[PDB]
Amino acid sequence: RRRKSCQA
Amino acid sequence: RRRKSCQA
Amino acid sequence: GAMGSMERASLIQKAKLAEQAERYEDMAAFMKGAVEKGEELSNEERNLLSVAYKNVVGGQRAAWRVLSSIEQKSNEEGSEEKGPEVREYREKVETELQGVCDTVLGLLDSHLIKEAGDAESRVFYLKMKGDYYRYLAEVATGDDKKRIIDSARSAYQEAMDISKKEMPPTNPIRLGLALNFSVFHYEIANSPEEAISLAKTTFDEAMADLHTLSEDSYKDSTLIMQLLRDNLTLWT
Amino acid sequence: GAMGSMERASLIQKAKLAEQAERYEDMAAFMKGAVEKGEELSNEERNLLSVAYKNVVGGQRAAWRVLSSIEQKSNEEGSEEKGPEVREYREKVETELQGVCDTVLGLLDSHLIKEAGDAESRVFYLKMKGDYYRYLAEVATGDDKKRIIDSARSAYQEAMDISKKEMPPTNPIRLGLALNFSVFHYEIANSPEEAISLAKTTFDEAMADLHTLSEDSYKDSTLIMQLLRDNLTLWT
Ligand SMILES: [Cl-]
Ligand SMILES: [Cl-]
Ligand SMILES: [Mg+2]
Ligand SMILES: [Mg+2]
Ligand SMILES: [Mg+2]
Ligand SMILES: [Mg+2]
Ligand SMILES: [Mg+2]
Repeated sequence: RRRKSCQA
Repeated sequence: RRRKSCQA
Repeated sequence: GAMGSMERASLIQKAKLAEQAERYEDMAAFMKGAVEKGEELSNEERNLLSVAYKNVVGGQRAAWRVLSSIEQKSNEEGSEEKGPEVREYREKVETELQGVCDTVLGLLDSHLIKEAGDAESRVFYLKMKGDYYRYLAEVATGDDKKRIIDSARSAYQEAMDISKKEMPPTNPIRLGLALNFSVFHYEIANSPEEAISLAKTTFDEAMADLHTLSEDSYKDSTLIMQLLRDNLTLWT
Repeated sequence: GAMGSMERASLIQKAKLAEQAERYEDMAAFMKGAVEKGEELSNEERNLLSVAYKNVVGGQRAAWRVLSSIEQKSNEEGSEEKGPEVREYREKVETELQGVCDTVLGLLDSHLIKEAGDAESRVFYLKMKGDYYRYLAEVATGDDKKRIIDSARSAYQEAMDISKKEMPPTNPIRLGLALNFSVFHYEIANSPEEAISLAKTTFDEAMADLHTLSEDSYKDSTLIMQLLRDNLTLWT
């Protein structure tokens, strides 16, 4: 599970 | 001799 | 149209390149695209528009005259029947020529003339309108011929009226307009005396105003005066 | 550049078409051309610029991570010597990625940021500046690494300061900025506690402001809040 950055 | 009109 | 995605300045730049390469069809298409951006044209840009279309329609007119002469010979007594091809091809060139004239007239109507308030721009565009109606008149043979001729006359007359009130008699636009209106009188309107009077008067009034000019303006004006003199020598 | 001859509106139109076709390299080139026209960008245009470059650099970053993992395995004990190719190819992708980051940073510096006066535009561009320095930091291993990290930190911090003073806690730009600055803290600055604090605080302040929103704004804000929650669940 890769951390989220601001992406759609 | 053809008459002249406004041409370069 | 096809030039809607190109920048106005790029269209102008390419029109100048097309002129250098003698690619006048391209030059005209670029200048049409520039006009359709909706902004008024500068003096240089008006000249590019005029040069482009005059060269395109000049080639078509010369070809039309060649074909019309061949067709006229084909209709003389003793000439062999060769079929519809000469007429068909003259008509094809004629229709193309009319299309270019309609294109220029459309640019002038939508919306170059209505936005042109200075004498130099308004006279230039009205002269153009007279010229392209005159080119339509050169090939007209039908029921609208009188109206085409009167449209040329009316545009030239409005340009003359403005030019006399707002420009000096040596102004190159005023002189070129008078040259072309004189040709209109001579060979479209069947008025050679009016053509001669207009040329001689235009020449004489310009001559009287040369003393006011710089050396460069004097060269510009005398160049066009010589065209008026060329016609007077041919016609008298 | 190569887009200098295309109209600004045509570049925007083509960027939207490129997005629909998933042609993100083209989309970015069109938006770069639009920025270079020199006019400020609307909200929609800023989003097109950001989407385009985030997708381009996102593909490069994913490829870089694949190659970096292969290279790291090659340097473990017992691994066969395979020559310079893995390093060379990772370096090629890395240099391309750095070039895209430098391109975006150059657009921001010349001259998007200096012209951006409204909070929504200025925060957005400063967030972008932080993001592209962060992507440079992901691959930095040399003597400028500390300065690259501080450039990301400084841009994010200025964006945070403006966003706290001028935007509501539910504003999507404020939320996306906080999400990305929290990732910066966690995995670039070696500050997981700061990352967790920032995410939790951002989430809680947004939750308290949801009552002020329309249904559509509530959906926009809660979508980003869920990303903050995803990270908090991963990190705690
Ligand atoms: Cl034919
Ligand atoms: Cl390589
Ligand atoms: Mg005057
Ligand atoms: Mg007589
Ligand atoms: Mg433009
Ligand atoms: Mg506000
Ligand atoms: Mg702790």
